[PDB]
Amino acid sequence: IVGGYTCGANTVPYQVSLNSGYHFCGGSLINSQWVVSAAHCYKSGIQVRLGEDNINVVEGNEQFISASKSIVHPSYNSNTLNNDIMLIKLKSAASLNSRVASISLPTSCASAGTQCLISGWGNTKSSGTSYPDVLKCLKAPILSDSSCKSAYPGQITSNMFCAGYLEGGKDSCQGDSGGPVVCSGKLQGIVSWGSGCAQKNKPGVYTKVCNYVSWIKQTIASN
Ligand SMILES: [Ca+2]
Repeated sequence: IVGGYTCGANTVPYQVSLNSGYHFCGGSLINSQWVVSAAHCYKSGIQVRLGEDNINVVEGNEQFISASKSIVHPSYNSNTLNNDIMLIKLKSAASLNSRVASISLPTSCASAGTQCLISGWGNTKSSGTSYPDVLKCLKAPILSDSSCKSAYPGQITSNMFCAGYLEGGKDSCQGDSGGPVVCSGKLQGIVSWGSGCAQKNKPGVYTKVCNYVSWIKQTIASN
């Protein structure tokens, strides 16, 4: 997260870190057994780390649970990033309390102008590289479809939305991939892609979670 703030420990209780020997992506806990992330975050051998603040220090609220299964969206296209969503099942149920909690799925899509909270452990620099140990947060609005398409001609599908600031300086970034965009207590987006980070006229692009609620529910019900 570039141009954000330190969230505070366990203030974003649905945020997970996906670990394969190291943090590589975010995700969102949606029930005791299941995490939503980006399909571009797919790999084998994932350990889900819940209750994290400093990802390099054991601080006392962590739950580390290996994944039993990953399900990439049936129509994910890794070239275009259309349908950039994946579900991960935990081998055992997380213990839920106020520091580790699921986030609700949307019942309606969010509109441009809605304020959201984007979070993660990704790069905090727009030029060059610095990875935080503690969770970072950014408040940002959803942008209009027309501004999003104008920013990224030929690239924005109906399964994507832009959020952030056209002036630059405030965005998600590498290492935030897969993490949440939460608006009014609902998971509306997944950190998906963008051109660089925090660049002028190049806002973040996010998977439009509301389009996937049916798929998520049916997949959970049968897996
Ligand atoms: Ca920790």
